[PDB]
Amino acid sequence: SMPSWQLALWATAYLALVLVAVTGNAIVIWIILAHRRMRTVTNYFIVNLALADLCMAAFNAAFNFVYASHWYFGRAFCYFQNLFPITAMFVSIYSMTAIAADRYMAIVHPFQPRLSAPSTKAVIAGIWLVALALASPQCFYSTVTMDQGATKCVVAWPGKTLLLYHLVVIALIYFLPLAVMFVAYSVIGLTLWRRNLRHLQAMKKFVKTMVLVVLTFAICWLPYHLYFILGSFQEDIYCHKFIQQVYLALFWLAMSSTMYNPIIYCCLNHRF
Amino acid sequence: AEDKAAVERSKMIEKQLQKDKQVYRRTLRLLLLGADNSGKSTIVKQMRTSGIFETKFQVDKVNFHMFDVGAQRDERRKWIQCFNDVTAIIFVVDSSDYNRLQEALNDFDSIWNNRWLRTISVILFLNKQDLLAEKVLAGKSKIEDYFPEFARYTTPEDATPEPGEDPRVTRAKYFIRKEFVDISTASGDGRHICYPHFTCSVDTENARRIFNDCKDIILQMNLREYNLV
Amino acid sequence: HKTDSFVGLM
Amino acid sequence: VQLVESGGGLVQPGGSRKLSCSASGFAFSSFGMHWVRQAPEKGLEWVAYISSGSGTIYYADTVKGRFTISRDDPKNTLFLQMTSLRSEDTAMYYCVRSIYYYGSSPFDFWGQGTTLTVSDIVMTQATSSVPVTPGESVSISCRSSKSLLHSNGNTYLYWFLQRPGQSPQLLIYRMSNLASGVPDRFSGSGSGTAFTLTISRLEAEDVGVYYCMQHLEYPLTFGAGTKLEL
Amino acid sequence: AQARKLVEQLKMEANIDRIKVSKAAADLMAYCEAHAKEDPLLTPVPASENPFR
Amino acid sequence: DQLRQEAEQLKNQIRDARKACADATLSQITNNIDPVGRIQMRTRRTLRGHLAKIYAMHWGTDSRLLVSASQDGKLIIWDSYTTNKVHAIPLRSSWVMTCAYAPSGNYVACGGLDNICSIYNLKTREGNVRVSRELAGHTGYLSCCRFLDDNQIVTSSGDTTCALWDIETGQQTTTFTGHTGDVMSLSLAPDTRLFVSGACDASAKLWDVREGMCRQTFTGHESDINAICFFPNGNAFATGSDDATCRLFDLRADQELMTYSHDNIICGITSVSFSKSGRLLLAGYDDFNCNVWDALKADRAGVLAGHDNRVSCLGVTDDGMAVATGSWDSFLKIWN
Repeated sequence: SMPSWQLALWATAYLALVLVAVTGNAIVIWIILAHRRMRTVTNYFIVNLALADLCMAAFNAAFNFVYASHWYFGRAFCYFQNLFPITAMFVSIYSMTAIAADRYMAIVHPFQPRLSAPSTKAVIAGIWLVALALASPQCFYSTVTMDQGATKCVVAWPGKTLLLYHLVVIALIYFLPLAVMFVAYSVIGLTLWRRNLRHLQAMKKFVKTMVLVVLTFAICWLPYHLYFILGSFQEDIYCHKFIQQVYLALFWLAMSSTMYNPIIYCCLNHRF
Repeated sequence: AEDKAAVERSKMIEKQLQKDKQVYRRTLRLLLLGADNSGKSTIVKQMRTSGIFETKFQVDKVNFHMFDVGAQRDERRKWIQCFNDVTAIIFVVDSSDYNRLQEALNDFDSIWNNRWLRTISVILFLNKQDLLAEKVLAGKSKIEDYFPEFARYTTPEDATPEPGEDPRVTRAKYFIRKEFVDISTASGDGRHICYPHFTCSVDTENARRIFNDCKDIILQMNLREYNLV
Repeated sequence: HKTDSFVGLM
Repeated sequence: VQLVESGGGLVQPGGSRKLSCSASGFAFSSFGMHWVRQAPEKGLEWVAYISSGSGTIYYADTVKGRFTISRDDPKNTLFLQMTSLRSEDTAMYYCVRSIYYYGSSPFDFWGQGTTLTVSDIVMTQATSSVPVTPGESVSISCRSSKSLLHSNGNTYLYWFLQRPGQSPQLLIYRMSNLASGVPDRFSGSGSGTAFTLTISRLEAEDVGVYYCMQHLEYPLTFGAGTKLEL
Repeated sequence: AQARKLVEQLKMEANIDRIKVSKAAADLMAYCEAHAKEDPLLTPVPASENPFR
Repeated sequence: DQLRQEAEQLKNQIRDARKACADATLSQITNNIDPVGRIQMRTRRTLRGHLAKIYAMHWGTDSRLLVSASQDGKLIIWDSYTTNKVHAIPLRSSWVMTCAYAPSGNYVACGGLDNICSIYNLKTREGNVRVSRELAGHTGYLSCCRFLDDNQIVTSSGDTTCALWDIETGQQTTTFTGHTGDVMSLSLAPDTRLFVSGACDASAKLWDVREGMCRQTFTGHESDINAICFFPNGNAFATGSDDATCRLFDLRADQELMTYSHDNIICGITSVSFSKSGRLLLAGYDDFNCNVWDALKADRAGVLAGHDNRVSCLGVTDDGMAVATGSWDSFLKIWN
């Protein structure tokens, strides 16, 4: 696997992807800590999204490219890379929908306050716990097995658990965040349109920028999530020597969301 | 007297301070300003040496605390620093007396250019419009005596869908609004917006006009705090 | 395991 | 300021009795409340405690598990539910209030008392009976097991006086500080283990039993009591 | 009436006894030099003598 | 009708008497004095709990209890050593711009945009802090009804006047008239026999508490005087104004000795205080910084670190150990 002439073009992606995601996303979190304070509810969900994407640059992009390129067989390093970068993507998504529900309550209902520094940590820690509640049925089933590779994983059996768990993960981490991020940013856009050359240029740079961060969520996570029920749909082959190139194509696309959330908050939150 | 029982007192005081922070952050403070000819006390009475008067009223389960100031000196450049971090300023002007309408413009200009009121929106209540129509239907006193630029003013395209009135009532009342918005633009930034309204003596919609305009000022406090601007 | 596989994890 | 205590009477041992303490004329919810018993012709003894807000409830070892202290701040009342009464519980149970901030005067007001008849730092007074005629200087001394000087500079020592047929009243509360309503005849000094209450000129209301109480460790142990007779 | 008050006030301020600023500045030097060691902001106290550390 | 120019004739007799005594300068006499040095001060406590903008603090005479007022309508008495809340007094008015602590320690006063000075009883037998008096009678707001003599108070603003209420009776004993603008700050002397007072007519006036007369007036500034503070010997005082300058006057020479100004500073002084010795002149500014000025060399010895809003109140404690700074960020800070 991985010819070195073809390995470099994938290596210049994941090195430049982590160059954006370990620098441009970490530079958010000490602006909010030191240069600003912003210690109310509006920016406690941004530093948690910053802590989620800083964990996935280091623990799911550089680590899971070595095993993607195919030795580092840590017998408990597969226990770490089956819970914690998978909980980190379940809170890089569940903090996007907490930002999207806090901007709904700030625009369409401006008289009900949600700036509760006590209760903002019952929901920051409340989504970290449901992350470990749903990413754990694969962490406790990791068994390192190899032929000439570097690692492995395995699941139970009656194609029953691997289908029904991945139809629960795709129905609560893809569909339920997308069904509320589409209602939140539509009633936001309905309010900012039903209310001259300084505010319509502000709503075009706010609302139509935030409809593309919904559409870059709906098309960068669906090909990644269908990879894990791809081999349970009338094919039963993972062994085709193009699936190395399919996997890195639908993994850099999913880890592009760790790069977008910096530059969205570098265009309006950092420069302005 | 053990020091541990003083921290239990200090923690019991902070539990009273945090349940008074809920009624402070949820309430909306306002500031009435205006001269004596402006029907300011009538707006207070149509809502439901004392140096400050306070008025509470609820409009759709949202508390409003107006602060009608009185019993003070003529100069106000020192106690206006106290009313920074207020939700709005309700400035009331008498539209009828054109002799005292020019000093209502210099008074509004001093508020809008204040160093401590740079972030505060104004809700203008152009008052006694039942008395301005009679002073232009009878036509005895006329606005262009005091302002040289009224004769070069014509009504714009979209203006005042009234049920029925004179087109000189509409032409004059859009001129009184025009100088006030002119100070709102030329001597200020896009940090705070003026909100002009037209108000009679007995008018049961002033509490709804404050709610709709204070729903807008909180919306632009959120659009900058969430950086969506 | 024996001849071929591909396990690319989340 | 008033604290009227209710309940009490004769109880055969093995039964139960609830006590009451109806407060009037002060802000009851900001005051901590204690119970102090007094056996017949004996000294005082600390029973229970409930703080303002009912967050801290501390008992003595002879009543722990058996006695239960509560309060009801809307009705301004204070309770003591005793469950299986022994015959060491025949006493007069006082209802003393106490407030705790910097510069406060705790154990300042006591109640009348109820007679219930059922059918650690050791503080010892150096003497028990000093007969002195009116007009002379009297010194009443006491000693402690542990030093009462905490690291913050305070010396937690509380002098009292119980006249015949009355409730105790506070005299000096932190080894040097006179109470409200107490003349400048009463003066207190000390050094950490040895303590001395001096009365300069003596009157007829200065007689009674003088007590001392520490407030470092919470099972508040009194003294035996020094009686001045005339 | 309001002018005879300001004139009578300014005659009360006219006959105040005057001292030189050379002897008035030396009385600000001599107080700051004498009370210098009893000032914790100029000369800081050790951490044992300070009730905040 | 010859009074308008005989008054200006008198005001040139005063300037000729003030210039006849200005033989030297405070900068010339203190040229051979060694400087104080760089004064690094560290924040030791940060007292949190106020919901809104803190406008005034005042220390106690025990150098341990602070009182502080804020626009939510609450006074908080703090323990400076342990960061404890001793009392929380809910006021009847939200708008309060002065506070006080009695030198006995039994009373706190407060006043504001209601025209009343409210005296509160801290040593009540009933356990709650009750209002003892509501001193009414002063037309216009109360800026510095914040200094008690022992059981008579002195009040300052609104009607351009200062008063000398008697708290037992609740009535004015002496009304001090003579300011043209609103009177912003007062400072009592150590002997409690004189008090200096600054107004928005750019003039500071000494008054006698017993006689009721303005015995001196000082007209050196260019804008409104916001703060005033006596030297520890009562022969000098300091005024901070909106012109970003502090000036040190002298009572026995009746002129201005030294001006504390920097070209970088363009914001007004909100609060001035001295050290226990009189060498430091701590000044709080419209921006978020306090400066430490050498009062003998007109040099910035140091700078107090940041608040996040306007430093509004400043007071050095009676032992000289601590410096307390309160601002519009709802935070008091104790420095050292």
